[PDB]
Amino acid sequence: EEFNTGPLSVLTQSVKNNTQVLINCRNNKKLLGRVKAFDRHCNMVLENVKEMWTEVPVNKDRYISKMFLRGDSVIVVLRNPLIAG
Amino acid sequence: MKLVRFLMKLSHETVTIELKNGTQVHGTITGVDVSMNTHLKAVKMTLKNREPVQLETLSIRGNNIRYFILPDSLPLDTLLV
Amino acid sequence: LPLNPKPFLNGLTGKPVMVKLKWGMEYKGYLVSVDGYMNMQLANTEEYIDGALSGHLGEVLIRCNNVLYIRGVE
Amino acid sequence: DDTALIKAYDKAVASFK
Amino acid sequence: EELMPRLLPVTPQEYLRRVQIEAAQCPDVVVAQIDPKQSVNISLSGCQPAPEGYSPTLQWQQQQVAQFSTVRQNVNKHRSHWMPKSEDEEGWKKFCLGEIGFPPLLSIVSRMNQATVTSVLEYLSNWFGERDFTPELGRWLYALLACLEKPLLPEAHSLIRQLARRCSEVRLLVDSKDDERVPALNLLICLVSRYFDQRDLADE
Amino acid sequence: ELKKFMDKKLSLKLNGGRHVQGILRGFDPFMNLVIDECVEMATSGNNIGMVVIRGNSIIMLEA
Amino acid sequence: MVQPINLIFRYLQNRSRIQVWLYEQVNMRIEGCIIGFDEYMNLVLDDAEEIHSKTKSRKQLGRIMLKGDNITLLQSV
Repeated sequence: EEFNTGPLSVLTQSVKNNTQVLINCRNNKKLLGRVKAFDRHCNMVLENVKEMWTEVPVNKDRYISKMFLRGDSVIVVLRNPLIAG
Repeated sequence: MKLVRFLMKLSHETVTIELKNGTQVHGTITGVDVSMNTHLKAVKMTLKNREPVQLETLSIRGNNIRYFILPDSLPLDTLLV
Repeated sequence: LPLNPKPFLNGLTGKPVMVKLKWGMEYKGYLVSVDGYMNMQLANTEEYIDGALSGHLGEVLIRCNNVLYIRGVE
Repeated sequence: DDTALIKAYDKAVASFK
Repeated sequence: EELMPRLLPVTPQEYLRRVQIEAAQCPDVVVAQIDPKQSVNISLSGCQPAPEGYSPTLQWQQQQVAQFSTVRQNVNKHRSHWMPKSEDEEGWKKFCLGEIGFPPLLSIVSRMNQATVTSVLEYLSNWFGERDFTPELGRWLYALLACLEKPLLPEAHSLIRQLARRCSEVRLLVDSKDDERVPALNLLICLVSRYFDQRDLADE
Repeated sequence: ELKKFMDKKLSLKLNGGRHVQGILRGFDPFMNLVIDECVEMATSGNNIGMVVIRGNSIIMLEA
Repeated sequence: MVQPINLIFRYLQNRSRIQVWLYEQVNMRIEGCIIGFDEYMNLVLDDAEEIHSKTKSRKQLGRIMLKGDNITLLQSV
């Protein structure tokens, strides 16, 4: 219904199409991964997450296979992010 | 929020938790409450500039949690039902 | 004729907005969609950090709670 | 055996078959 | 907990009902359609896959992962019975690798605290960016890895990943299996990728 | 209970290390207050009149 | 007894210019005239400005909707 439309469709697209999203986290870090499930609070079960950040001005990252993310930590979520190596 | 119902199914799984201060807390789940308060045992805490800390038990406020690193082997599809 | 919060929001959909966050970043985009919690969907999104354009994010969901204020843009 | 590590590493390299 | 908490109790109370009343008649979700350009986010690389025939077998990987565990249990013993300064990039490089330099005795690595281990991994990785992979470098890397206590700081995870990268890059300069580096490089990548959970970097 | 702070003076600590000195004039179930004749005790503090204070933010509140 | 909703309501009727102390921000306050609000304390604010601190600068916002969970304190101006 209105998971289907309404802002939470961004999330239900990744579930439907196994698409990665990029999440800006209150961390000051970014998470790139596939969504497994989510709730209205944007609590999240993620897979294959790449956590990425910069700091001393060097890019940093880490991999987390399986994550539960509290919706609390999420700031913005990009549908169809664009990343490069 | 349905998804905590998931965390509630995780007793005895050992997890690592990132706190909002950035601490990492490894431990085994005795229980998770409906507000995400998590009780751990056999705990190790890694801190930015302080040696690790071992604790027999610890319990952490749901709103101090940024995320749970789950065990790779965890089977998500059965837990999500 | 008081203009109340939900009407004014519903009033902004389909239009250019600047959404500003409790963390100081702001996002300019066309407000595609809104829900009852005031989660927002923007399209053609531009992020500003320090008021300096930082990225073109395309489509983007913003979690309600991070919002400081929303406003109409020309 | 204070060089258990150095030892540990050589064994590990050597096991490469 | 509460996405949008009620801050005001329900005259003003008369007004607030009018508002609550009106809002409930406002549509919950509203989608506008738009009648008819993306930036890049800088992602670090993966590992460079091994040149054909250089990729180790799983059983060897699992073996090392399994072996390494046991080796780590030993390291705790020594660290139970109780060097350059921590900030000295130049001393630490010199101390470990020399000109020789000190091997990693338990007597030493056991003494170092976790911030230092991490510091030294960084320094030895920087050297590595800029000099060749000897066997001396290899044991230190193994030793430091063995001394790192989990769970790891994210900063520590990033550092060991860069190191696995560097290893996978150096692994392409090789032109025979008999090259002394091959086993060591395969090991360090295998440890980082399997032991320390960075499975996106693993040789498969 | 807040019943008997009413018309009594106080000083308030607010989130973000913010302090406020004033006399309680009203309140509600959600912990919001009205404070009269309030001063923001900045670093270098201003008399800012009647104010509403949100129930959270209010970290410490003493007399 | 002055109940807070009364006061807030008073500002609306008069259309007083108010200054809002932000919860997560101490280096900025928001200034405006309030033309609507609700039980979440969300405020539709007319002719709003961002008043920054130590820089003595004001930015015209226009009409904005300000979320209630942002509010620490409300004062007139």
